[PDB]
Amino acid sequence: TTFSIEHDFMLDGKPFKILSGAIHYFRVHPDDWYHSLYNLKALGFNTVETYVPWNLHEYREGEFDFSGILDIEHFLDVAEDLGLYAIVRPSPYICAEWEFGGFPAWLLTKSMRLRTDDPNYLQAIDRYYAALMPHLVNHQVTHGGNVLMMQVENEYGSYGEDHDYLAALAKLMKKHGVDVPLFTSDGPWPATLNAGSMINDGILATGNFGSAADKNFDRLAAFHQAHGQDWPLMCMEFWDGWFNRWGEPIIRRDPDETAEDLRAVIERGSVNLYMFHGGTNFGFMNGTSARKDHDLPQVTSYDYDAPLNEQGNPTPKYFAIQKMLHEVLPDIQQAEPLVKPTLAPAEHPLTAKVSLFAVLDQLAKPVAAAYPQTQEFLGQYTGYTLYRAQPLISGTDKGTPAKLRVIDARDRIQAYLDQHWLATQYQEAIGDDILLPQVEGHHQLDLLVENMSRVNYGAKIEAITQFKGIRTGVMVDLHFIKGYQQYPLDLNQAPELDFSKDWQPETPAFYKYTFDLTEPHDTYLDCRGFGKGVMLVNGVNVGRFWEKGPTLSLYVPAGLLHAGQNEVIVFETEGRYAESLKMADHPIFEEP
Amino acid sequence: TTFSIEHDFMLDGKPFKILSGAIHYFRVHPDDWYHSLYNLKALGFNTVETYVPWNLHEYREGEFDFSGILDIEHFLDVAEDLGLYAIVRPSPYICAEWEFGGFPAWLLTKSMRLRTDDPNYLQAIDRYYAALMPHLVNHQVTHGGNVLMMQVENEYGSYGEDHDYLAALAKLMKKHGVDVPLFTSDGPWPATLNAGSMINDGILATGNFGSAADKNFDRLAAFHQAHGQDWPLMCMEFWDGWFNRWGEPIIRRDPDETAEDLRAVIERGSVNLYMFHGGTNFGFMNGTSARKDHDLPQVTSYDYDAPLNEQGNPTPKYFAIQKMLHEVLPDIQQAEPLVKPTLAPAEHPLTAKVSLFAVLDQLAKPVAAAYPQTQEFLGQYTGYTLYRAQPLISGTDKGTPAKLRVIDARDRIQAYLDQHWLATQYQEAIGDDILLPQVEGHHQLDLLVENMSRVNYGAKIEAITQFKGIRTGVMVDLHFIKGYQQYPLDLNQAPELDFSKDWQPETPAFYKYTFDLTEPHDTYLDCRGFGKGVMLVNGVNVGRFWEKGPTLSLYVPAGLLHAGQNEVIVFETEGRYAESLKMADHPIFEEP
Repeated sequence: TTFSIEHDFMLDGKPFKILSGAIHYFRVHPDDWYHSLYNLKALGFNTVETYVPWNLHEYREGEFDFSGILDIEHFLDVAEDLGLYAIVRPSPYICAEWEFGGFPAWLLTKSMRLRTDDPNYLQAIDRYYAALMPHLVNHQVTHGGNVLMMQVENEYGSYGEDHDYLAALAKLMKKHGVDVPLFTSDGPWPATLNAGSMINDGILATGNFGSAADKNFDRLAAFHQAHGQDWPLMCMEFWDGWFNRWGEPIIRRDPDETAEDLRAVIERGSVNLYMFHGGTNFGFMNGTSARKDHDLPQVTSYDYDAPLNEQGNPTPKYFAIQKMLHEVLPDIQQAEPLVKPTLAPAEHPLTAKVSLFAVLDQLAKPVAAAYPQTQEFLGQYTGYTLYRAQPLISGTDKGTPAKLRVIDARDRIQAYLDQHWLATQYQEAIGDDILLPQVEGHHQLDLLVENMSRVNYGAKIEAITQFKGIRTGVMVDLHFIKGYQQYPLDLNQAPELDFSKDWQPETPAFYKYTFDLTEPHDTYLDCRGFGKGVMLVNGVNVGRFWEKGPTLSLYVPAGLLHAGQNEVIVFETEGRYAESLKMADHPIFEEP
Repeated sequence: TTFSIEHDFMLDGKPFKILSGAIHYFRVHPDDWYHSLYNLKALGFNTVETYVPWNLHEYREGEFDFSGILDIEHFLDVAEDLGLYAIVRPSPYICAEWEFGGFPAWLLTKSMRLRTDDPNYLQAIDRYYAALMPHLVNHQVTHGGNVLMMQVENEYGSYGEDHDYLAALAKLMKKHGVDVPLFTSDGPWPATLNAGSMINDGILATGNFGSAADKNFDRLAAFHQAHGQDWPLMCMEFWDGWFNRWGEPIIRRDPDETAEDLRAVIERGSVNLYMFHGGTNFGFMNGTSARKDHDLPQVTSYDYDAPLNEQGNPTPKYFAIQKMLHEVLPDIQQAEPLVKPTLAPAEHPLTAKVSLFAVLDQLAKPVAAAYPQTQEFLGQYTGYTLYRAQPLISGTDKGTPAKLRVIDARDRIQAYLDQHWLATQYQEAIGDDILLPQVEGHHQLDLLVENMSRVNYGAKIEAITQFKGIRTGVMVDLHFIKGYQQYPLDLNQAPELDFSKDWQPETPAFYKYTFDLTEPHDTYLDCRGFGKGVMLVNGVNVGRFWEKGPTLSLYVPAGLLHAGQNEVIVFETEGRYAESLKMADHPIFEEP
C-alpha cells in the first residue's frame, strides 16, 4: 500500500476518502477488539483511529508495558486482518478525556514546562518514543503495514503557539522512523490553526468539530488556501456524542440529526468519528474538566453516546449512520453488526469485609517524613494516599475545641481521629475548620486523600492543583504539625488482604463478594447501596462509583470473568455498602 | 551591668521589672530616634525593644546594609545614652505586620521549607547572622552595652512545632556570640506554648496579649510551673492598639481602658508595649493578612493607635499610661514628652508629567523569555513588574471578540492593548475573561502587575500566591502566548526620568511636584484626587496610597525634606491625579 497527500488523499495512486472511527484499544478488553473493529468494517468505514496513552505505556519511569490491553501491535494486526487501514496519534498529550491528558504523573516531579520547547520535556518524549515507536514503525504502510499517517501533538492551538516545539516533536517522530505523512488537528478557526498547525512546514492541518460542517470546512479551506496549499478537507474528530461528568445529567444527541450533520462532512471530504466505540475508563484513568479554577471530574463510563455503546453493541445512531452512508456512498460494502449478550441478573451475598485501618501494611510501605509530600513524590501516580500523624491536642485560647485545617490538598480528604470520622472535604471546602474532639494528649490523625484525576485540557494542565495529596501541611490550633507516616495505597493488593481481620462501621473498608459463574458474559455491577470508591473484578480495578450519579453501575467485560469461582472486591470510603452485590443486564442511571 | 533570670529578672543582683516599649528603628527616620526614645524615657520606662528585619538588612542576597535608617548600632547607642536598656528580637521571621514577616523574597527562589529544621534554611540564617551579629554582640550587657536579652524565633507556636528548629536557631545565635539570656514569646495558652516554647531547654517563655492579663498570666504561670520553672511573668507584646488594612475602618482603643488593662500586667510582672511608637511602613514593606485563601493588605501607616502617633507625638493614651505608671510605681522618674511641629498647609502646582510607557527603559533592563517568571526570579523583591508581549490576534470560533485570560498571577494586574486600558483585576478576579478589541495582526499587550506584599502570618506564609508577578502565563483565545519582555521596575529611578516625554490619559504615569521650602518640618501628603500608587519624596518612596481608604494621606518626616528646592514624584496607576499636590498639617481619613 502507498499513501501520500495531494489535492486528495492518494491511496495506491488513486483519490481516497478516509472514513475513520475512533476506538481506543486501552479502553476496551482485548477479547472484544475483533468485535468492535468488525462492527467498524460493517458500518462501511475503511479506517480505525486511536490515541497512544503515555501514562499507561510508561506508568512509572522506565517501566514500559505493551502487553494485554496495551498490545497496540495486536490491535493494529486485528484491524489489518479485517482489511482496515489505521491512523495512530502517538502524541505525549492526547487529551482524550483521560487522566492528565495522557501525561505520566511523574513528569510533575521534574523541572519541566509541558507542551513547550523545553529540553527536558522533549528528552523525556525521546525516551518514551524509543520504547513506543518500534511497536509502530513496521506497521506503517511504508513497511507493509496498514498505518496511513500519524498526528503531531493534539489540538496544540488550544494550549500554546510554540512552533519550535511542534517542529522538534515532528523531528523526534521522524528520528524514530515515522516516514508516513504527518498531520495536526485543531479547532477549525484562525486562532487555533495559526497557533497549532504546522502548515508552513508543509504538514497537513485538519479540523475537529461536531456540527456546522460547511462553516468549519470553509474556514479550514480558507486557512489552507491562505498558505498556498491544495489539500483534502478532513474532520479528524467528528464529535458524534459527548462525555459525562459526576453530578451532571447525561447528554444525548439525536441519532438521525447526527447522521445528517455527518453527511455534510462526507460530501466534502474525509472524517474520523470521535468516538465510534468509547468503552470504559478502567481504574483511575478518567479525565477532569476545569471551569476557571474549579475542577469537574469525568465519569468512569466512556459510552460517549457513541454508535457502539460502552459494551460494544450497536445503537440507533449506528444504524442511522449506516443507512446514511449507503445513501451517499452506495458502492461501499456493509454488513450486519455483531451483538454481544449479557449475564442474566443475579445477586451475590457478602462473603467477608475488613476495614482499611486493619490492613494498611498489606496495601503500602509507609514513608516516614517530618512534613508531607504529594503522591507523585512517593512514587504513586493514581489513587488514594493516607497520611497519618500523632498530633498533641491541648487547650486553646478561647477554651473552645481545637481547630483542624488541611492546608493545600487535592482532591478530596476524609479526616479521622483515633479511627473515628470527623469530616469530609471536597476541593474548595478543603481548608475549612474541622472541630477536634475535646480531648488531651497525643492522638492518631488519619487523612485519606483521593486523587480524582488531573485536569486533561486547558489552562490548568500545569496548575498547582495537579499535585494530589497534601502539599503544604495540616494545622492543629495555630501550628502545623510535624511527623507523618505516608501510605501510598496500592488497591491492586486487595485480593491478598486478610479479610478475617476486624471491620468497623463508618470507616473505609473492603467488601468481598465471592460467587460462581457457569459461563462468563458481559455484565453491569449495580453500585446502588454503596457510597463512593472503586470495584476490582478478579484483581482488576474496573473504575470508580459514586452515589452522586448519574452513572450508578460499572460495566464489566466477559474477558475479566471466567467459569468457576469469581471475586469482586469493593473499596468504599463513605461507610455505605450493600449486603449483596447485584449484577444487572443493563447500565443503571439516576438523576443527580 | 549584669542580667540573669531567676524568680525575678536580676539586674545588678537586684530584682528588676522590665518596662519596655517597641520602637522599630527601620520604621522611623533616624533624625527622630532621639525624640522617640526620649519620650519612652519620659513615660517612665526603662527599656526599648525592636525587631531586626532580614529583608531590609539583606534585601538582595549578599548585599548587607546597616547604614542610615538601618544603623541598629547607632539606634542602640542613642538608647544607651538616654539611659535605656534594650531587648533585641533578631529572628529571621518577625511577623511585625511587615512584608513577608521579614523573610527576604529571594528565599522563594530556593529549595527550602521556612520555619522548619531545613539545612538550607538554617544555613541562610547562619550567613545572615555572620553579617548581623557583629552589630549586636558588643551591645550586650556582657560586653558593656545595654542589651538585656534576645528572642528566639517569634510566636513559633503560631506556625509550627519543630523543636529541632528552635534548638538549632538558638545554637546559631550562641555561635555568633549571643551570650545574653534568650527567650521565646507566644500566645499564652498550652497549644501555642507547647509548640512554640523552649522551656525544656531552660529558656524563658513569655506571652503576647492585649487584655485579660490575669487570665493570660495565670495560664503562663501554669505552664511555667508544669515544667518546674520559677520565672518572672512578662508580656513580651502588650498590644496597646491595632493595625489597619485597606478598605476596613480605623480601630481605636479607649486611652484610659488601655492604661487599666496595662496596670494589671505591671502589678504581676514585666511588659513590652507593642507598639510604643509604630511609625511608617516606608516603600513596599507593608504586611498582608490572610483569611483562608483570601489576602488582605495592611496600610502604609503603622500608627497602630499607639502612645506616640505615626509622627512621634504624644496622644491621650501616652498621658493616661504615664499617669497610671506614676500611681503604681511612684518612684520612677518621669518628664514632659517632646512635641514636634508640622508644616503649615500648602498646595504645590504640577510641574511635569510623563507616562510609564514612554520611560520604560529608564526604569528597568528588560529580561527576554519565551514564558514569564515571577519577579523573584527576575531579581525583584518588591514593587511593580510589567510584562510585555506581541500576541497575534485572529478570528474566533463564534466570531465574537477573542478572550484574554491571565493565568496564575498576583496580586493585581492591569491589562493594556497598544497602550490602551482594557481591564484591572484584583486577586481572585484575575483569570476572568477580558474581551480584546476586534482587530487583526500582532499587537502590543502590556500587563502591569503589582506586588501588594506577601502574607506575614499563618498558613499562607509559603502559599503559592506568595510568588508575585505572572507564574503560569497569558492566554489569547484558547492558547498560551509565547514571547515576553519582562520589566522589573525600579521606581527609585523616578527622579532621573525625562518628564519632557509624552503623557497619555488613562495610563500609569509619573507626576512631579517641584517646590521650595524655607525650613523643613514634618508633614502629610494629601492623596485625595489620586487613584492608586506610591509617592517618592526627594527620591525616597514613602509608601502606598489608594482612594479605597481609610488612610488618604502619607506621613513625611522632616528628615526627608530640606531647605530649598524639594521634589515629590507620584507614580499613579489608575489614571486619576490632582493638578496640585496639597500638604496638610494632620493625617487625612475617609470612610471606606
